[PDB]
Amino acid sequence: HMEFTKSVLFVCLGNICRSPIAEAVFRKLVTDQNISENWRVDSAATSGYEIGNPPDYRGQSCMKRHGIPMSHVARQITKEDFATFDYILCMDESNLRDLNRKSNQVKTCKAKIELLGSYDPQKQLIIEDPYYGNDSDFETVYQQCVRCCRAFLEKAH
Ligand SMILES: O=P(O)(O)Cc1ccccc1
Repeated sequence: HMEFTKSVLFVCLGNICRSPIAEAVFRKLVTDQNISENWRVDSAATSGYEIGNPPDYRGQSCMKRHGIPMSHVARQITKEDFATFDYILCMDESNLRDLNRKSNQVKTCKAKIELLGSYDPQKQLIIEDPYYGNDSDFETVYQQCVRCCRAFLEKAH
């Protein structure tokens, strides 16, 4: 059609709390703006710990509260992910180091690997792991993902 593709992979250690939240925050954003067709959106785990697992039910509750339904099956990052993705946006410092290790074990890294939290207007660098936190901690994570994802959509680093 002469009437009128980009990719982002959100990453944390397990792929059950934070990255699934970001992913569904970003998908909604592109979906509301009619541009989901132009975006490839996904999330993944540096580790194998959670493979096959749905998102954390505490984080799923936070998302239901905010209208945003999460359907994601935990998977571990692959070599292809680095070759196929434009951005790989991770939560914490230990994610980023682990991603960098991974990035030197592949031929082609098309991906910019970075902190999701480096798009924050409120300047909160790290999105911290709520695995041992509570619903306040999950709500804080969600809010951070909205800010960072909105800015990142606005225009990418
Ligand atoms: O999915 P996140 O946010 O990295 C937390 C997590 C969950 C399970 C195992 C390791 C880490």
